[PDB]
Amino acid sequence: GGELSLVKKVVHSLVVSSPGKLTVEQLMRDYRSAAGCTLPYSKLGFKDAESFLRSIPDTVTVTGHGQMAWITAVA
Amino acid sequence: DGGELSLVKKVVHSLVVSSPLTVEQLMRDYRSAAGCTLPYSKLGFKDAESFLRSIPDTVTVTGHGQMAWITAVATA
Repeated sequence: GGELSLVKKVVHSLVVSSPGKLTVEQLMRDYRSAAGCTLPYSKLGFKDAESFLRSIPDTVTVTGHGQMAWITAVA
Repeated sequence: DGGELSLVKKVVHSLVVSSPLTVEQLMRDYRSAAGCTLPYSKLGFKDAESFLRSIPDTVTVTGHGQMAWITAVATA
C-alpha cells in the first residue's frame, strides 16, 4: 500500500511491457513519460536510479553499471 | 493502469488527510512533495477539478474552480 510498493509495481509494469530488454536510461525515460515525473529514487532515499533499482531485487534485476545497465524483470 | 493512477491517488490522499484544502493549495502541496505538477493534463483532463472529480474513491470536491474545497474519502 505504501509509496515504495506502488513505485515498484509501476517499474515492474514498464519492464514487462517493453518487448526488448531495457537499459536504465530507457526505463528512466519510460517512467518519466508514463508517470509525468522522474523515477522517484531520491524521494525514496537513494543517491541515483541504479542504487534504488539494485535495492528491489524482488522486482527487477540490474546487470552492469551506469545508464546502459540492463534492467530485467524478476524471474 | 500500470499503477500510475494508484500512485497519484496515494500521494493526493496523504496530502489531503495531512492538512487540517483548496484545489490550489493541494496543487502546491503536491508540487512541493512530488516535485512535479498534479498530472491532470497528462491524464486527459482540462483542469485539476475535473481530474479530482474523476477519483471519488480518494477525494470529494465541494465547489468549483481552484478555490473548490478538497476533502478525503475514508477507507473501508
